[PDB]
Amino acid sequence: QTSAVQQKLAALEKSSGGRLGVALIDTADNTQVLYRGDERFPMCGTSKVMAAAAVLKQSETQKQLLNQPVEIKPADLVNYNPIAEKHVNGTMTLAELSAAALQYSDNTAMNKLIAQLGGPGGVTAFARAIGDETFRLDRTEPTLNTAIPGDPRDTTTPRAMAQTLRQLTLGHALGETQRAQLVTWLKGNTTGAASIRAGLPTSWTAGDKTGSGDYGTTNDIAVIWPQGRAPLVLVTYFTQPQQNAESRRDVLASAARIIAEGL
Ligand SMILES: CO/N=C(\C(=O)N[C@@H]1C(=O)N2C(C(=O)O)=C(COC(C)=O)CS[C@H]12)c1csc(N)n1
Ligand SMILES: CO/N=C(\C(=O)N[C@@H]1C(=O)N2C(C(=O)O)=C(COC(C)=O)CS[C@H]12)c1csc(N)n1
Repeated sequence: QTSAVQQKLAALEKSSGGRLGVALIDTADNTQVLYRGDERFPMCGTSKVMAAAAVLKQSETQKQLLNQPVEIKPADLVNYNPIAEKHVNGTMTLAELSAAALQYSDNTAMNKLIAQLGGPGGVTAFARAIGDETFRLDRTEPTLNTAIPGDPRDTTTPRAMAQTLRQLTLGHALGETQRAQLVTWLKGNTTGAASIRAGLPTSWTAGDKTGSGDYGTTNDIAVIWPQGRAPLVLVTYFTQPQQNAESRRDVLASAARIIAEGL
């Protein structure tokens, strides 16, 4: 079948010139709205949530892990290091690296999270451990953001990512203290105002993690607390056919607005 919201998302996609994937979970009744919900999309920076969560999980059995210093060398710097660049020849704790990766989308910080987990496969193993059989991280930063059409590397589906984000932020995939830390980090994101959040009623609160890459790949995943109602989880992925396509955060905002209006 095809619902009204699904029809509106289809119209948005057609006018956009790209491919749109959406997954909503409304925890008020556990109902879902999917659009290309089982198609694979490049995650880009949205994968940073899985890496941070995996390190939080490790910290459950090490009350001091988040305070562990990690050396940042000049050679470690990649293509987007707004926080790490200030700490070259110094150190950052895993908590600092998690906050930098999530709230500033720092790619060098993400690489340190991946390294702590033993490589991209370590992040994938954590995803499997919490019931996500779809997610796959294959590369480090920044090549995990190449976003080449058809490439299965570093992809997931909207359905899978929404279910996992729910488990992490609203469920029991993490311990209570760790879940609160993850939510606090997401709510403090600095990069998300033009994406999902731009399509929501002003009064609503949210935590999100953006992603972007080649092929005008423009992503966002969010946990939303609408004013006076049970939280939602929303994933919006978008990618385009030309390598040099422009970013389209307005498409994500439009998708979120359609979703919000349809509740
Ligand atoms: C080889 O890697 N290529 C990247 C890339 O590093 N994407 C990563 C990603 O996701 N990040 C986000 C992100 O979270 O969206 C921002 C956020 O940007 C700002 C200013 O907030 C900065 S770029 C980084 C890329 C990005 S766009 C494009 N053509 N390529
Ligand atoms: C000359 O371009 N250099 C880029 C680059 O491709 N940036 C692109 C661009 O502008 N985009 C926008 C944008 O148009 O605003 C956003 C905004 O947020 C999202 C989600 O797209 C994310 S980055 C992407 C780059 C990537 S990493 C690095 N150090 N430089």
